[PDB]
Amino acid sequence: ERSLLTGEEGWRTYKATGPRLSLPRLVALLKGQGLEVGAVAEAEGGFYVDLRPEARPEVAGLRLEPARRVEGLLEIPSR
Ligand SMILES: [Cl-]
Repeated sequence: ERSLLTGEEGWRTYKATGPRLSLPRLVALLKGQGLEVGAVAEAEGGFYVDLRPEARPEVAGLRLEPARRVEGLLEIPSR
């Protein structure tokens, strides 16, 4: 399983979108849920973030979906 942001083996790229959502706020929440977080990048309509293929994330109030595609990034991905 490989990352769409970095090409890394061992990742699934999710997109994240929510009200009053930013990237640091995204990451804090994810860690707040016990998830291990890889590369992140903000995109034109939201955020991309790598989660473990095994991870089954459930943040209250946020919508988290695996990406089919990566489009309209706003920044280069990094950790
Ligand atoms: Cl499942």
